[PDB]
Amino acid sequence: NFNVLFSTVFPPTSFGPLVRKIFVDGVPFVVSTGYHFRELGVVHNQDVNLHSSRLSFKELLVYAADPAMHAASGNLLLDKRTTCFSVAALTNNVAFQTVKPGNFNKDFYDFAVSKGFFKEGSSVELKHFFFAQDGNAAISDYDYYRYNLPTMCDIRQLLFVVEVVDKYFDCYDGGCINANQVIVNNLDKSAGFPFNKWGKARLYYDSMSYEDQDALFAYTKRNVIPTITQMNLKYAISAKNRARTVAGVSICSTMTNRQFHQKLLKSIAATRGATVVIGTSKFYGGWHNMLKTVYSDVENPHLMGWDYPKCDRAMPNMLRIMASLVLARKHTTCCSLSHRFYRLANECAQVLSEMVMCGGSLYVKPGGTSSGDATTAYANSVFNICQAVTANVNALLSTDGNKIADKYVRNLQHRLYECLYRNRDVDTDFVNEFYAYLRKHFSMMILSDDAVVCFNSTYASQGLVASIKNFKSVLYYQNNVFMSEAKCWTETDLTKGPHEFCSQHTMLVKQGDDYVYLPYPDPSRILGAGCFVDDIVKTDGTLMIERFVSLAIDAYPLTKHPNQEYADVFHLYLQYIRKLHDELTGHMLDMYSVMLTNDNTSRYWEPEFYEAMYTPHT
Amino acid sequence: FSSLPSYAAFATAQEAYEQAVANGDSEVVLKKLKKSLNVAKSEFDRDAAMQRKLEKMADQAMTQMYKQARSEDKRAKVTSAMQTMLFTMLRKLDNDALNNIINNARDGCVPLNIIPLTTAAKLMVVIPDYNTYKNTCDGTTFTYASALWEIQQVVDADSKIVQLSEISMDNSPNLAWPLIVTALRAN
Amino acid sequence: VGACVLCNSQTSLRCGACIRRPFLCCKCCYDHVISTSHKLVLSVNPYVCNAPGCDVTDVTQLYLGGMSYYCKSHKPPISFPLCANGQVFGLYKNTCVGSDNVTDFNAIATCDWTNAGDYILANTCTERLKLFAAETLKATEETFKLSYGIATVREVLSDRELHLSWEVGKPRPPLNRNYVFTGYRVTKNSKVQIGEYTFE
Amino acid sequence: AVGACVLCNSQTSLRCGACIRRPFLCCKCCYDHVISTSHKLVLSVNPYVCNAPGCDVTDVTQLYLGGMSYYCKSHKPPISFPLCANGQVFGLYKNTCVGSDNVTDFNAIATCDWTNAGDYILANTCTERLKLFAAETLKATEETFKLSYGIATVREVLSDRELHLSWEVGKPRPPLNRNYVFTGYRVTKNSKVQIGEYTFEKGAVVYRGTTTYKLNVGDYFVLTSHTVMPLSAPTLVPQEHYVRITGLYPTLNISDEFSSNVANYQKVGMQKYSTLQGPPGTGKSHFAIGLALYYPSARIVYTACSHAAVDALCEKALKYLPIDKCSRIIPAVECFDKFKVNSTLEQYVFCTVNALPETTADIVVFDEISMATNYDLSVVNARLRAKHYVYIGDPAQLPAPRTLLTKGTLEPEYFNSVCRLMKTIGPDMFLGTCRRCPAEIVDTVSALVYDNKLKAHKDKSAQCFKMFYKGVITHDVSSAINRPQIGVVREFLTRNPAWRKAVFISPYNSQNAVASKILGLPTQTVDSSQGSEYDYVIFTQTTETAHSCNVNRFNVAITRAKVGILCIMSDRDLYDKLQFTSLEIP
RNA sequence: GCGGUAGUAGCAUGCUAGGGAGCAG
RNA sequence: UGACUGCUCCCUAGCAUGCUACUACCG
Ligand SMILES: [Zn+2]
Ligand SMILES: [Zn+2]
Ligand SMILES: [Zn+2]
Ligand SMILES: [Zn+2]
Ligand SMILES: [Zn+2]
Repeated sequence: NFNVLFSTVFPPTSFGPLVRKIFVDGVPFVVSTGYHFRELGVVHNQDVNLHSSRLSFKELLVYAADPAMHAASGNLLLDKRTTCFSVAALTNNVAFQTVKPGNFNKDFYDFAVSKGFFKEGSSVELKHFFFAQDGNAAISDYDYYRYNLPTMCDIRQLLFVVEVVDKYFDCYDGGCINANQVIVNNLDKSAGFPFNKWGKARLYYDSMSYEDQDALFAYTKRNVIPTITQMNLKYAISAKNRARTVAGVSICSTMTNRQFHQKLLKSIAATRGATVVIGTSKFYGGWHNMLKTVYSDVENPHLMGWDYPKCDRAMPNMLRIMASLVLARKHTTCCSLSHRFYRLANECAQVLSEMVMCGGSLYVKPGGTSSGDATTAYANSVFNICQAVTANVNALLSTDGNKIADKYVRNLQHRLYECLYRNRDVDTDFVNEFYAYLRKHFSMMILSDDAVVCFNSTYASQGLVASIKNFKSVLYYQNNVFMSEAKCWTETDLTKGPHEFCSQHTMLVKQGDDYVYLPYPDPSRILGAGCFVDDIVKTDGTLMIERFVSLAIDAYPLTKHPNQEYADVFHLYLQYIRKLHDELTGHMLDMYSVMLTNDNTSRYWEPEFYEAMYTPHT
Repeated sequence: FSSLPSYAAFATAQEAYEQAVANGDSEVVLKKLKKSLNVAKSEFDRDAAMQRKLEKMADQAMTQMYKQARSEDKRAKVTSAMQTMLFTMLRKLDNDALNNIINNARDGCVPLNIIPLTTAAKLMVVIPDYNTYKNTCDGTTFTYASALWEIQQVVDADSKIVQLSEISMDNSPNLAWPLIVTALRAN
Repeated sequence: VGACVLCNSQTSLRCGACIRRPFLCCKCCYDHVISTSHKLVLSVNPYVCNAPGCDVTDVTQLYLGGMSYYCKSHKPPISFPLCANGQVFGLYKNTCVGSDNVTDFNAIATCDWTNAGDYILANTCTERLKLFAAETLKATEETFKLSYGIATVREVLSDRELHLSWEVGKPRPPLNRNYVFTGYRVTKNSKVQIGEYTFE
Repeated sequence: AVGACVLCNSQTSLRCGACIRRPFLCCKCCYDHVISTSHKLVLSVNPYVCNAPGCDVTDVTQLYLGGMSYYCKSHKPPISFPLCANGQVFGLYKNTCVGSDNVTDFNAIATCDWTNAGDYILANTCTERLKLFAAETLKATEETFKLSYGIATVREVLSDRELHLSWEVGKPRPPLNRNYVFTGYRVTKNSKVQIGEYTFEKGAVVYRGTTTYKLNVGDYFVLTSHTVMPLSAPTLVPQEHYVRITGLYPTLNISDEFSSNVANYQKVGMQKYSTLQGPPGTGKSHFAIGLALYYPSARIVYTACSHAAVDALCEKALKYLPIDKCSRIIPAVECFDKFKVNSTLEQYVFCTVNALPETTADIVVFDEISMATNYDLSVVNARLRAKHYVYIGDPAQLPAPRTLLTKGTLEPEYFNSVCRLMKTIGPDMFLGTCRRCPAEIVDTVSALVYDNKLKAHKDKSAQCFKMFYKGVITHDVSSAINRPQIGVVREFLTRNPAWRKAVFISPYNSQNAVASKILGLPTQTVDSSQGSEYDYVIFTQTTETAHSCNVNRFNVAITRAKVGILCIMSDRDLYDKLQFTSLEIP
């Protein structure tokens, strides 16, 4: 925290990797043997060999991923498009990227207009489209990092919010695992730079043995490996013209982060009925279970959401450090005390202060979160929990204690000030008391920065739990953004669920003999996904039926909506699926001389199949 | 399953069985043909049912080791490619200035963000618009980063050469305008 | 993926061992494949055993399995003879008429265009086979005229005189004005811009 | 991990682990080689051993295939599979293999641990791939044999030209001279650093080092070997006499200081490789130089088996021919530097087999083929590809350091590829043009070994003398001491004062070192002395062993001097044919 | 007449591998 | 040039387990 402030006085051309000349087989090299973090100060590497005869494999893999060699073999670059601090340029000419527009699906459009849709004055209309981008958009979108000031967070309340957050993250278990127990899905996706020039991640995951991966993991626990990171322009349907961007991390970072985090990361998405719901299926009657878990015991419930603006680009460094530190707190026995610090330094140098390669030339990334590693979806959740807790604390403190009626909350506030600005070490008794209070009056349900809160009303009305303005003030003074109160819903009733969570409106319906909650998406999104598609992916119906089955599955609850057209969407999808099937059979009958004899596929075009997915038995 | 040791025994057993069936001998002979053939099946109990699994296991092992050999060869190819890339791109270092400046450090440790700032022989400048071009790349030679650079080529987005005589106030809106100026270090 | 040249019915078979790979339907392709040395036939995918590390090439040696095509030396016990019932497996296995008169096609397709009988066979066929014959004439002329070496001029003398050599072991080409010689010069890697001459 | 096999060129994935070189073996021939030798070890993508925990059975038939691993009877599951079945080892590509009727020769090459003369007998009587395999096995076994000696630690230094030297414990001391060049290293605190290259001799250990260094405490010395990579290209391409001289330009202007070489040159323009049967010093240092101006349009390649014997090729190139079109590569050994180093593409290239890069040319010239083997020529022809080749030398000289020869000595034509084609395929060339030595040795060698191809050269000045002596032999470690010859050195130099301006010949140079304490005359070794000699020389036999008493060790030793040398054939090998002048021993 | 054992077949469940696709942050 | 996690559908393959049916052997 102190270093964050003290590092704003020093020139920006003195941070980053530290290089030194070493000799192999009589040949000079430049390698990174340390770093100079803005927060953690000088970190010196340990296992660097001043001399070496020949190098086998892992030394290649850690010498090629460094930015030192490429940077030293580059051309000095002065870029006047952005205020970001440039480093160098690898090739001779910068590369310009563009994003193609969408491809129409005229046949489905004609079938939709046949059934009397898209009339002037109707309620459901097209709003989501494949937006196409111009040329120099990648750099103009990377420029948005200019919204991340160096923020010095308050210390004496952070050192208590950390305790509360850690109390929240209690049930789960974590620890290091041997390199032969890791689990990876979709082993044929891209792997960073410059390893992408010779094959995807499967080739590196097969070329490397178990002892080699063990050595590479036990190596970074006592060293530092700065890396590079690529930037791409995504290709997906949206509702605002601003482009999206993803960042693929290098292979040597993921291949160690997996082994360091997998146990906890898999023990979180395997437990039902908690404050973090990553991994709870919204099918098979899971939405009702979640929404019943939320309404635990709150006395006079309301509902309260919020949404940070520029969540992944205004993240102050200190909060990300706290997130990583809390997520690496279960390592009580597996690793020593310096090992954890070196692992944290490696994480901070690989996914928080990397050398972004937006376009065709390197740059420095002042901060924020790179949404490509294996720990974003959980670090963001813990950051959200921290924000909520600190907002609540700030709300509870700043209230005239003369007018507090109860004799319990007043004493709690007294002891809160005592434990905040007077004590020096944690008091577990008071922390447990305050956490029980918080779960009694501020029950939360948290996904990766999208939240829903069922908070007491008669307390929040007199400022004992943060209503919304404490959230606004906390964001304003600790995130350098302004959460305008036009994107924050508030429901005064409970018989209808939260207004919007994960882009799914919630409806209370009567199925079977009782009432359950069903999520239904926005009809415009479904129609847009049906009408616009990348080429040959559908471009037509006959080849790829399995798109429409899943699309109809995701849009079944639309039948129960009291509005009319919202069920007509589902009926239109059903009829189109039937038409597609009975024309595919005709096509490969007429050109043939025979066709289908046994199908059993007649359950696709009738609701008996889709309805099964929203019943609680599986 | 066509040359097993019990196949000949089964063949002679069934030959005797059919010969005696054509003979129509005693009921004891009928039991003999119903039992010797029953044990002709009892030999094939394992003959035509165990090598059928043995061949499957052998094929599985053979394909698994085929895959292993392919992976092992790809490993060598990748190692060769990465080694040759390193030993080819290394020589761009221009070992004079770098070795001269490292010796000036306390124990040969300098921040990376300054090596291309002093020991790079080719500057590349990207300019968004004419008014910004006016300040930095003025004239045919300019100065930046405590040195003296000089212009040798000016291109635009479409990657075509444009001479400096055409960059005026009124001629600006007739160009693609991410101009890319490349310069060299003077002495 | 077009109508075949003898039956005008949809098909997906290309004679692989042939010269120009014409379109044939299942019946007429079977007729073409059973009476010549055409042992390679192509489709949306070629017909070789796709079990890991196979070595077979002949059509009749394969057998259909799952989403894979195997061979008698590599096939699992669930086999399916691709060549059976007088009709090789392929798309549109029903709408085919075929014809026993395929000896003309069988000869002309396998005809090396070396004798006068070959050109007479070209003169004795159907119109579509005439187009195929002309295409094969041009294909074989192309494959012939690059059966010599590359005329490497190594040194230079006075005009109308150079030091010309060739590549390794290839024979002597025709010298008359039938062939318009055209070389391409190299800087260090790529070939460009010598021009067109005529050697004598 | 996958390649072509030695005998069939079939593609398989097996390696016999009991051979020092581990060659790729074809399935059928792998079985053939594995049945009838001690080779019970076979390697593949996995090593075929029972990898059960705590098991050490290490055969091939002893194992059974079970599951994803291999096991013997002690650990096999009931569902198993015999690896050794159908008379064929179970490996990759079990259907693409032809085998070979020739497996006994492979057995003999593999089994014979390079101990006798029959070794090289087999090593030449085999196939081209088989013979290069034999060559690399010989290199590997010599590198594993010569490194079986101690580390020569020097703890104190008295002065130069001798050291207070010791070695490791138990390991014997290697023999004396320049076939035993030390290139030892030294520690500082952790690992080995520079010392220099030497050759240790008896004094007190005399070092005949080509380099210099201030030696100190603890400096140790070894005979450092390297990694001998396998040989890809065959030793020589198959020749065919051209119908026309292609790639080479028949030139019209000629310098005819070399009358008997242009006739060879035109026919070389027709044939790939041609070796000239040249007696010792028949102007052999002039042939490639004559070609250099006869055919000044071809990239002529100069090379010799030694960096010191390349003297003849590298001398006159800058005396007769132009200077710009020559280049020579020198690694970092001290050799001739009048050419330019690191100049790959040049019209004239001079180098030794050790440090030449891969390039392409038209004409190649090679010297000193007697001491060459198929490995050496294979390296050169794998380095450079050309259109014609020329070899200079003769089988009838002292061969390579065949240290593995312990029983009866090797035969001349049995040396390598070129020596046996000089006698059975026919001499591509032959010479009598030796303007170097008089009528004595010309007729001597003509009648003796050099197939009577030489004519009476010049004046027999009668300065060579031969005696009738007995002598006695003594041994110390690996050298010989001959005192009734070492005092008779002077008692023999007695009868005119002009003998001593000569050079001292002996097989074991310990006798020369002891005689230097009497005379101080220069010491000469006979192994590597070709081309470097003085007009008059002294030849003391010092021994009667076949190490000196072969057919051809003294053959070139007699022609060392111009017209006068000592010719004491006190050995009873080839004394009793020649007719010289003699006196009684005084 | 029952029990048990080994062969070939049809049926269900689960676990795993592999491919293709759709939504969410 | 194509990121990380998380749920869902479909097709195939293997394994196991279970159930079931049909010829043989044993008491
Ligand atoms: Zn740990
Ligand atoms: Zn047809
Ligand atoms: Zn096959
Ligand atoms: Zn062997
Ligand atoms: Zn065992």
